[PDB]
Amino acid sequence: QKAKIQDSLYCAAGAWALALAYRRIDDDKGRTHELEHSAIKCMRGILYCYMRQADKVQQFKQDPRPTTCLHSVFNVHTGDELLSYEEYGHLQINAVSLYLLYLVEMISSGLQIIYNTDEVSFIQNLVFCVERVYRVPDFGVWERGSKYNNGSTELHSSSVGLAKAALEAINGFNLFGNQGCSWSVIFVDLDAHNRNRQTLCSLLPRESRSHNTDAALLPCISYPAFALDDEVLF
Amino acid sequence: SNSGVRLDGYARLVQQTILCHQNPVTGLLPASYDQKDAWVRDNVYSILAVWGLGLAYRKNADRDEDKAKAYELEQSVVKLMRGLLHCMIRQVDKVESFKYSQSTKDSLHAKYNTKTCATVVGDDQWGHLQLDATSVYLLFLAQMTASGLHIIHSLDEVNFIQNLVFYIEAAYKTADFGIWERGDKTNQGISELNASSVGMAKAALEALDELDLFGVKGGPQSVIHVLADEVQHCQSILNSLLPRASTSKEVDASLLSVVSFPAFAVEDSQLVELTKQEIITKLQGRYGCCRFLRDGYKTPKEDPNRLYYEPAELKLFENIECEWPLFWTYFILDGVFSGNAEQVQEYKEALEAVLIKGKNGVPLLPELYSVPPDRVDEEYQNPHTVDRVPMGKLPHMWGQSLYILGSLMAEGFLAPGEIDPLNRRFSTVPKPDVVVQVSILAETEEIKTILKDKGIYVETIAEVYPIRVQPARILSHIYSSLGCNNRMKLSGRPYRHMGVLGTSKLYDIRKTIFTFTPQFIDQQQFYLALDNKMIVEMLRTDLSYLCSRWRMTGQPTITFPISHSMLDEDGTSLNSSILAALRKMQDGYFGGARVQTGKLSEFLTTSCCTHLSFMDPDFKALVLQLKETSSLQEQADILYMLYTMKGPDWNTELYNERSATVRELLTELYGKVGEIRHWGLIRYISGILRKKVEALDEACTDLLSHQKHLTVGLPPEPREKTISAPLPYEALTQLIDEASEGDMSISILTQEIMVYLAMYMRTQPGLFAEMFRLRIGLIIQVMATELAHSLRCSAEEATEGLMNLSPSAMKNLLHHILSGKEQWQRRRRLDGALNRVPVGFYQKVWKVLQKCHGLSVEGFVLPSSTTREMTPGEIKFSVHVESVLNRVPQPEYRQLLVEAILVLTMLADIEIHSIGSIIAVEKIVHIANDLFLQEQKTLGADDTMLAKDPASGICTLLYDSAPSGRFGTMTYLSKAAATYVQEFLPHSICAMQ
Repeated sequence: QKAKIQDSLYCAAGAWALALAYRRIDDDKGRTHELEHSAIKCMRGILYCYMRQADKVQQFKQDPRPTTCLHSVFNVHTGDELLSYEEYGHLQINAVSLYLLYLVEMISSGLQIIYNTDEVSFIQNLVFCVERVYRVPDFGVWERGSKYNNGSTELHSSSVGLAKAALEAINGFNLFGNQGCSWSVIFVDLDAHNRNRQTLCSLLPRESRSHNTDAALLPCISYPAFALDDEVLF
Repeated sequence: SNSGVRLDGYARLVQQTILCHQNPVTGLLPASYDQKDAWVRDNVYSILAVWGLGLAYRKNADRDEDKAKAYELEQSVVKLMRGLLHCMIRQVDKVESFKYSQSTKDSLHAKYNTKTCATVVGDDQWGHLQLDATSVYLLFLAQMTASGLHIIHSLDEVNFIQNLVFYIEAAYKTADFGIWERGDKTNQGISELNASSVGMAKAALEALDELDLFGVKGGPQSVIHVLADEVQHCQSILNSLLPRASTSKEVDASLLSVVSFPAFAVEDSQLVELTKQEIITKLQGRYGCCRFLRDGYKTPKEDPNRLYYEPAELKLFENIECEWPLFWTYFILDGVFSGNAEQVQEYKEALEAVLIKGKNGVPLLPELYSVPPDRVDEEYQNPHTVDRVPMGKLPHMWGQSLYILGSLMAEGFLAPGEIDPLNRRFSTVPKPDVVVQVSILAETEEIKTILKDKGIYVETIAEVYPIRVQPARILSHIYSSLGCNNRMKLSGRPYRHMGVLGTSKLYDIRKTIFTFTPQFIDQQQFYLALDNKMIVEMLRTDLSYLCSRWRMTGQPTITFPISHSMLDEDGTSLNSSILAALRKMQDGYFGGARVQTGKLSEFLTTSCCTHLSFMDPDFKALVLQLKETSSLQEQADILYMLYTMKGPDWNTELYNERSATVRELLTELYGKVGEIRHWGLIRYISGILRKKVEALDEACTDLLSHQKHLTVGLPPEPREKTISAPLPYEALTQLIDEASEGDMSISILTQEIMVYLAMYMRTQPGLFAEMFRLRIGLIIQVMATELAHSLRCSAEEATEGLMNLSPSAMKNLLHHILSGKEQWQRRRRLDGALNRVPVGFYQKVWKVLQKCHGLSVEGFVLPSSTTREMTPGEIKFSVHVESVLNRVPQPEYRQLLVEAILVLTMLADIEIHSIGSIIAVEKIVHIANDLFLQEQKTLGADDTMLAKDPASGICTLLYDSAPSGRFGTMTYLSKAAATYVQEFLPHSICAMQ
């Protein structure tokens, strides 16, 4: 019954890419729309699972701690929480950053994901939570926490890079697409992005305090993120 | 612009009233008040105002603000639609379980919770069966999809929609709790058929006939296929069930939602006008129209904290019913839609007064108005005079949304063609005519040569290689594999028979044209097709039925194969009846349709073609005796005995080279008998193979549609449970089997006779008038006695003769006995056996019970207190009076008590007084018999014709006497009634007029 968020996001990416590839044909026999849906439905399911926890977002805004963080594993059949904080931690911001960046990518390519203004407000508060990534530690993408695996959290380069990319994409972007007005945009504080960049540009050669190098840095400096405008450092 | 200001004001009103409770994450609004529960129907009706506002805003494009507002409204509607779709998807197991054996415990819950989309009420504390809610859901989903909105999204959702369509297609033969979720007037945990349900289900099926749910970009794999037989059956049940509300309700205000803008599921505009006049006369008030007569909702009595009201509602709810302005809004919608302008103005003026202001001077529509407890007697004595007070949910989402939509349409900002892109407004346009095309095919070369010799030009089965002809069972198996999913555990459409309207249209499978013969002609399914006269007449009926409705687009096509079974005894020429029929078809007229004979290729140019995209790639001594015995009837008896003792499926080992089971031998015997056309053992073989007449449930429901009761077998007291509600095919088959018991022929005879009455009712609904209950066993005994009297033979000889007749012979004899045509005692016997009573008999009985303390029928008693519980138009009256009057097992005595009650009612009409005592019909008829005997003795009659009934003590001459005349039984009955009245009067007479 467990279901991760990153895997669903990547499956939606594959479906969207296949739909885009099929878009080159005029007579699709009703196939491009199906994959475009599949992407829409995956994004909407992730959004609904996140919206089911609003008090968690409110607590994250005030005192960001692993005990007051959004869950990362939900039920695959009912969209319910499955594992408590004492067995998984659930402190993963890379999934949220990837979700925001991918939502930006799909809307820019042309899609209809966000319906009401309440969803816009929730996305804005999610961006508010993400703006303070550069101070809180996280368990990382590998959900172990560190090499020692003793339930300890530490700052990770990949997470910071993904958050910086998401903030760069969500800056001034219109969530309503072409059919949008001036009251459907997302505002981003510049000082948070500057702090994230300052925190990234100095710890980038390594992965973390306990990791000299990690394979998880590859998505941070490749296709999904592209958050390293340094060339030589890359 | 002024129009922009008005649109902004309407949008502000909508946001302040409905959209403020959007309930994000899920998108399902609460049903007002402190309920915290979501209703599918309520939310669907509430979203109508938002959809209309979005449609109006979309027209004023080219501006960022207006485009954003329209986009937001459309996306809110889509979010609500998706939330509801997820809610219904949560119960795929329940839907799949309901798909087989329709029961109240297998249907999805009508009450759904708020966010997190869970179930708030279990399966036994509420009525979780409301076809109206899911039906209006489907209809409005189709309407919005046709408008341009994208709601249905995946192939899995398409399969779920197809499964739910299959689930809802059986609404015309199932009991429902209704829109009010309370069944009939008395809850008592009962449900009954409702016109609204079936009509709106028919409309939903019609709307989704060929809709592409993916929009213009959809392909052949994202379409919904709905058959036309269910739609026509629903139209039929609506036509035959709309002189009133339902079986128990004389009139219901929700009937407007069938004959108005909601779903426009009605024809014969005169019926619509009559229904509107009736509801206006019987329901309209000073603050709207009441839901229905005798309703106890929101009353100052009957313990509001209670359920399952006991039957004591003679006056407690009469003339004090609450009134709902929602039906007033429905009236304004109906007026503003079709062609009316002054009606809209007058109804808006009436409705503006009953409106109650809210916060910041916002209009609000109260749920209902209730009568104050103090002013109850004044309202009872002076109806519609007292003043009511607001009550219920003050911000009624349904009524407010309907009123907003009506105001928007009346103001001209919206057009009738926007909310109805499917053009359902013209459903009342008369249909000019339809031409049906038929094709005659020959199986072999000899048949084709024979028809060529007789001046008939045809084409054989071969030489038409691109076209294939298959039986309708193959087509049934084809449609059984529609909407099948393994991940969702969906079994697809259940196997069912296919009518004429399904096999008529052409089908394209694997780029090949497929035509299918009509289902009836299958000789293996049943032996009804053996008789040629039966064949010609039900072909006439089939042609009539096809040419009557033909609601499907395109021309029809009928393929007729001429088999080897209707040839003459010599097997060299066609029969007279089939030859006359084909000559009539060649002349362009048969039955009540115009027909043009031609080739299949010629008809292929224009016809109804459907593409199925979903199929793209001592025992040995007994055996020896059976083998060697003559007298094929004895052979059938031996086969029966071996099957029942030890031959259910065990091989008989009759042959040595190949082992053939008992079923194979039975089939071979049936085939051998079919060529000799000897009706001596066909019945036993049919009973042993347990063949059941196709569409038995359809016959049951069309018989029960006209407020009739059915009964199987000869009646004893314990068994023969009456049938009052439609039941599935399995339950019906089990009931007829248990009624027939070990006879095994009573079952098949009952099936044949009942399908015969079902066929006759549609053709002539005049012979069954003034019937209330049909008892199959009694009419069986009646025709057996008639055959015995005609042949002057024994009961056994009568039974064998009855079995030996042809199906056309049974139809002719039942038609004859139904007309009651061809002594006086015999006629009285037939009348009593079929319980024939005059139409006004029930009003007469009700008046007599009102004017008398009771009636004694030589056993038990019928109290007069039942007149307050009960009404003349109630079927409860029918069942109670019939049960009271059938205690005497003598048809003759039954007719005697009918005429005695009639003369008693005439006397009570003559005399203006109160009897104030119990009157016995038995004493009256005994006194009349004694008077007749005395008159006969005085006149000079001797003892031989002064006979006595061995079981009733009534002279035979009394039965043989005509009802009218100087010496008729009527005068003696009136004299006896007058003597009884004088005996029960204070030594005088009180008869004046």
